[PDB]
Amino acid sequence: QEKYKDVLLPKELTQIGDWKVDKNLSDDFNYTTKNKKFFKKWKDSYTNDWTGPGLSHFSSNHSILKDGNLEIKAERKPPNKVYCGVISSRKEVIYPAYMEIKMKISGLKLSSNFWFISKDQVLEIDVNETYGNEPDRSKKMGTNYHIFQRTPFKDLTPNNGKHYTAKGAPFLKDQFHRFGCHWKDAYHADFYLDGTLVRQLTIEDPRTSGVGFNQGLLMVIDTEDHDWRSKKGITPTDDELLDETINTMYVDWVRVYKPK
Ligand SMILES: [Ca+2]
Repeated sequence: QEKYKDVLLPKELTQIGDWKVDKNLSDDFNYTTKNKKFFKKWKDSYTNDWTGPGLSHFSSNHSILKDGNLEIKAERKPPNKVYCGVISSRKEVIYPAYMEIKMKISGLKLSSNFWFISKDQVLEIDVNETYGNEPDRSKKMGTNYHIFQRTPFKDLTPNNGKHYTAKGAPFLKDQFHRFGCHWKDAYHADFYLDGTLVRQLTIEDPRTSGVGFNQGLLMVIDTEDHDWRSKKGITPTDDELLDETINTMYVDWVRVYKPK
């Protein structure tokens, strides 16, 4: 069907210069299995041995290659936990870059995620987070950034979450959409939904050393049970996890472009 190279960049990016592919962080995921080429670019784990948030248990076995998609799976981990698929890049992205995934999010209460995090887990850009179950929120591209204090764990930049509907406000679970980030410099990023600009972000860094987003970030493609939800009693049921209609997040392609 579709290769990521044939899809035009947003006019806003082409107004700025020519762009080339970073092949190490781009994949059509058209492999029939997790082969040598898959493992050259990707690891079928999180960036470190964190097993994940809330009732999440990150699982190498919950990422599948099938029929031109990376499929991100979820299964009951008895008694009350959720095996969550996760892949992350071996190579880092630094500004300026355009990072975009084509995905059909799950229909589960888990978050369907395309994000970036520095090795030391300080710097986080959320290009997309969506809860697939939500009558309203399943329609919303969820964009955010976080600068974390690690030792006494604290978000130094909470409440930066902004939600955007696609044109016509469809349920995002019903079709492939593109979730894009133009990371321009240490303090600026533009977010794009289906190639259209939805957010002009300026980063506010309150750290002693306000250098902003100046580190290499690793790509993460995952699904997660978020603790604030499962603590409110919002978490997939057994029948939901088994419902082949809603239990899978599909990634047709991911791409990362650099100036030429
Ligand atoms: Ca594909």
